[PDB]
Amino acid sequence: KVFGRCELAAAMKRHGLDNYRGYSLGNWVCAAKFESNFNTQATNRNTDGSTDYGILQINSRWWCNDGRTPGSRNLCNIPCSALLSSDITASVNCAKKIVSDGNGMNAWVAWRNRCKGTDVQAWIRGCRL
Ligand SMILES: [Cl-]
Repeated sequence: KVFGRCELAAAMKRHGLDNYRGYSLGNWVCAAKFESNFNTQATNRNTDGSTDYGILQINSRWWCNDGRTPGSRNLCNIPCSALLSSDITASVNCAKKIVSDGNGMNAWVAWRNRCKGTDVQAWIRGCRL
């Protein structure tokens, strides 16, 4: 599924991401935009042979099992294919574990390079939330 900006903001707000560990909704929408272009079906292969999955590009090296990342952890205890669903529940619940692991949203390279220190509330402007 390819989300609209406000559609995704509303879905993330309903799943409890607005101000989760102090990150306003704008931060999550901005990260999703640059990670996946709001496409739940986004996959990208890393140099290490790991693969990034879904709207928040969650990595198979640490977070999910794709059956092809040797020696990897499955710290969200899900198949990576669960992260490609039109329902963002699995992506959001895993993201909550990631952002809680000590480095906050710095875990998302596109958030650090394209969202951090910007006016992120611009991403939820005009939305009915
Ligand atoms: Cl933090």
